[PDB]
Amino acid sequence: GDTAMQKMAKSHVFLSGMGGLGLEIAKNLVLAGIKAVTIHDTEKCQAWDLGTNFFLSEDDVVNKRNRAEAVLKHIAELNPYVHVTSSSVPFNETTDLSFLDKYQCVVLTEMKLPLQKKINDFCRSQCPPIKFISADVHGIWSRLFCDFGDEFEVLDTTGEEPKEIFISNITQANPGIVTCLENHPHKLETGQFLTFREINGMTGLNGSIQQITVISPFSFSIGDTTELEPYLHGGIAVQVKTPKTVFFESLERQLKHPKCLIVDFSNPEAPLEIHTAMLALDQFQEKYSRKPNVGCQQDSEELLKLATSISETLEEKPDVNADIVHWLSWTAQGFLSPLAAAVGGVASQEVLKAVTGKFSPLCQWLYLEAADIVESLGKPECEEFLPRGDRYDALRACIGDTLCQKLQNLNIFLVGCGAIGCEMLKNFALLGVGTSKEKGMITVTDPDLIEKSNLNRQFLFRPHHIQKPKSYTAADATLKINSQIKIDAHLNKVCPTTETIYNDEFYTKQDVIITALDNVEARRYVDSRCLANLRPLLDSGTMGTKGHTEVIVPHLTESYNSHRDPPEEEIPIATLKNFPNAIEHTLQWARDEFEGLFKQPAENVNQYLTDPKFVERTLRLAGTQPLEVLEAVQRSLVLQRPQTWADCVTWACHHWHTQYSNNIRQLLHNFPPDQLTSSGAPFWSGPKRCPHPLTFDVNNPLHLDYVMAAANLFAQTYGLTGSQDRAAVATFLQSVQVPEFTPKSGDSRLEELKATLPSPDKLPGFKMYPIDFEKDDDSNFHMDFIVAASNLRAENYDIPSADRHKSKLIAGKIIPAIATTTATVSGLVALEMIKVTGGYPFEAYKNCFLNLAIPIVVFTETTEVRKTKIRNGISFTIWDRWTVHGKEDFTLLDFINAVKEKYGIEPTMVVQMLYVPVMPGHAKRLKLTMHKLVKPTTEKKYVDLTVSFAPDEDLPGPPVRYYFSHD
Amino acid sequence: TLTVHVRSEEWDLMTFDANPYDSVKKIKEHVRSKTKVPVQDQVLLLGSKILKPRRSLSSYGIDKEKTIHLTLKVVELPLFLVESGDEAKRHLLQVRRSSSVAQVKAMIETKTGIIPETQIVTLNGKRLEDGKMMADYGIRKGNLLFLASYSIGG
Repeated sequence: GDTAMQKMAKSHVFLSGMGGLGLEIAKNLVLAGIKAVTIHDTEKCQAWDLGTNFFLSEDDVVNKRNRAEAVLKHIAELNPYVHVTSSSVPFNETTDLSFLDKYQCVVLTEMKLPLQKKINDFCRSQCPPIKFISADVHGIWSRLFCDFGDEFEVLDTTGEEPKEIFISNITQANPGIVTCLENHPHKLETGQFLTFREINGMTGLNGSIQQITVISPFSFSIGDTTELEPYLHGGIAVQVKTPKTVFFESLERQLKHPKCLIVDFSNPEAPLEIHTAMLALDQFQEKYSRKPNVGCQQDSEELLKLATSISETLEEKPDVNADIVHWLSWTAQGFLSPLAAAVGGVASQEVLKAVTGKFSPLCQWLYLEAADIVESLGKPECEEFLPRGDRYDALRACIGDTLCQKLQNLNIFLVGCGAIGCEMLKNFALLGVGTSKEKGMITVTDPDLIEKSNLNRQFLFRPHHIQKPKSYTAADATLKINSQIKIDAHLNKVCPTTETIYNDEFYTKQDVIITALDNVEARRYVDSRCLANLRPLLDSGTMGTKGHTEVIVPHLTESYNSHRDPPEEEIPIATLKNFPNAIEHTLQWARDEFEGLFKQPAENVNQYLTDPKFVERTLRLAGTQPLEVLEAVQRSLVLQRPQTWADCVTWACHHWHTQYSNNIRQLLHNFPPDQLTSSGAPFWSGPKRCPHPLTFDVNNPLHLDYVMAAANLFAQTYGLTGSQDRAAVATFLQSVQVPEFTPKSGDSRLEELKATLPSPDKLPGFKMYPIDFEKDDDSNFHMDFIVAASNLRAENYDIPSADRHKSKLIAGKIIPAIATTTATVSGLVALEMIKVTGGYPFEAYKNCFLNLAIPIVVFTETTEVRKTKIRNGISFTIWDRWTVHGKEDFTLLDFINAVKEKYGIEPTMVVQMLYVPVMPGHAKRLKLTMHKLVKPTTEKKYVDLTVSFAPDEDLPGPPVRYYFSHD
Repeated sequence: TLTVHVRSEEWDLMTFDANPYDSVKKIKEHVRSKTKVPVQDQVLLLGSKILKPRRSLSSYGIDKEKTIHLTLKVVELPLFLVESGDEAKRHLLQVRRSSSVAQVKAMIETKTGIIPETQIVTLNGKRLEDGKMMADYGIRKGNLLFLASYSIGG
């Protein structure tokens, strides 16, 4: 066969009409790697086009160049491996359509419906059929159409690589049960097809394709195996990809009976109503050779008449929606660049689906809208939406000058200059965000640099930019889109260390915050920061075809931290411990080890010293494994406690020998390499790999790298210093001697452990310091440990090594961004951003989870605020924070009383543990003065503390901020 | 602002404040406070035209009227719903209008193996949330419930 990428490399595309929409499509397609993209337009540039088109320039409008031919050079630069060809050939009923035969797909924008029909008829007639996609954006309303032909074959629906399964046994019968390895389960559907290869016994099944039915989980019936010989061992099955045929109808047939996907199920009949209106607009242009003028009652009425007439011609009758028609007549002359970017992304992906068959296509129509952006304006004045001659006239005709002015003065904080961030900046510039010199300021920050990429290459970044900061480069590139835009580019990462740089003042000055991140931790840190300063947050994510948008407004919605996360799929326990097959296994095992060595032991010991009841809690927990925790504590306390960095180094050398030689050798003693399983098949077969233990070498850098990282980290856990001297560790390692290994064939002690364990009083001022993992900071050694630990484990199981950069990406499970999804997500996030700057109600804001592979777009209203109340108290949102002003001389009792006196609820305890009733000397803690009780050590004006009220158990409360001085 | 009048064969005339932009559902909620209570009974009509609940008064061409009037009328508790998976994996579940939201999430847990506490579903474009009833959300036969997983990248 030929791959989806190979198919794009052989395929040519024809795009007509180069407004904002035609460009957005061309951009994404050329970045994707289409062999040839033939741009075509007939009109010459105009000052209005500067608002919609991000490559056009003031110079081009004066010279009256053809829209396409002015932007061809800037588009071709995007992807130099693609042949972009311009065309000015006039398009009429006269013009022959024979020149379109060469193109595999044809995309039409800004074209009459009659001419579009004629082309559609020609495209679907040809053999093989030429695929047809029509997209237009008039005002805040859009239309998208797909007609790939009467029959279209989708070669790959899931878009995933075919699965491989390992067979434990096949019964000889008709329905002969086939059961997979107990270790390796299969997720198969009752209709799927498998091809079996390298089976023992049933030699006939090696070249056969059988349908399988899963009547019982983890088993299936392939067919009649009674004739065939009996199965012994082995048997790998490969999923067979089966094409899915979807049928299409011509444009003329679909207008009369449209088949639209529903974006928002709240308004299920909304797409058909839009179809009626959009089709009326086309008739209005045909009858009067112009678009409806804004605020003209005659035009708005005539359109409603047409829409009323069309509603009769439609199959299901629908009832016309007057609100939609009215808004269409007003905005018909305008162009909303973010909606265009969103429609552009989707439309683009459909083209790829047509030349590749990589996903199931759109079924005919898709109507997207920004009605939520205008509905909240009520019934506004028509004078607002009149053109003033500037570049933003197109936007003004959609949202009115009032909201345009709010955007111009905005102060946005863009966290992350990745693919989403770069698109966001282009969407900002067309919208005119932060273009007013007096007030507006966009602040964008990203700490990373640019990479060669070559594939999945970004449109702002170019080759000569390689190894130059992302944010700086984008900012400089963005100004070329809109000169008036004001951007403050920074290289600082948004994390606790920079909280001084991005202080509470900064967040309060910023009117909106937008996140373009790839890790959840940073999302939570930004969400928390925005909650304290009571500012909104706009999050987005891209995972291949899938994307998501979450809008968080102050006091109207919940936060990102509230929204909880499901556990990711777990690599089978035991497969990670003893049978790794891939670098993904060793990398994950190292992270499992890191927490099991440098974090969890330290917390267990610190918990033993702090809690006198720790001993009871652990006895109660998980019988038969309290012994394991207890012995692990006594080991860290006594046996393995290092008093010197050399003791840390010896512990690293002894640990390296146990994980990569002794533990291996005992597994081999249990499961020797010659050993065979039931059915006389080798045990180290297929997914299982025979390891070979390693021998420590000072000269080998992997061996040294492990010791050097482990010891410096081990020292941190106990508070010791580290030296970081390789030669010193090397020479010393020769001197140390390691205990010999002996493999093994295979509660009175638990009482002994209770006695042996040193009582906490006996160990004074001893504390251990858990380490939390941070990939970013390479001077930590945190990542250095992981890379070594994985690559060394790979050596043992004959798995290929993993570089630093490769391993980092594998650990992040980061997916390369795709231009279709990012452009879509970024347009939607931009649209919501308009609603926020307007201060719109909760109802207007709508989140969105989309997947272009299906395709399905889901619009949902945002999650409402959830107020939490304690018995006989007032309810408090997440956004609320309680503030207490004190005197310089105060007590915790005088505070607790003051809490009940203001709000009507009194705290049982207070955390920063500062005071518990159960704690001994609770009357001492309650008499303590406030400056002695809490020591900021910076004589801070205020201190933030937690509060809890118990009606059974204690229940949290909203954060409390106390001011030492009333002032 | 507006005043809306409701004529009923077996019930008293109802007059209350209203807004043209507000939905017919909002009018039915306004009716509930003044008389009869709940909207499930209500099936509003004007002349010969049926009035859909989601559509606004302005969607039916109401304009330049200080006050408007409508003729209210009264007309399968267990229904079939199909629950869409994270990756093109539909399921069949039976629900009733009088079902607690947690009960329905528990059905998803058996079907998908996803704990109901952390389940994320969207029904008729409204996030499916705890402490609610299916009737409150508004459910009709043939509706679809969508399961979603959050995406990270870019």
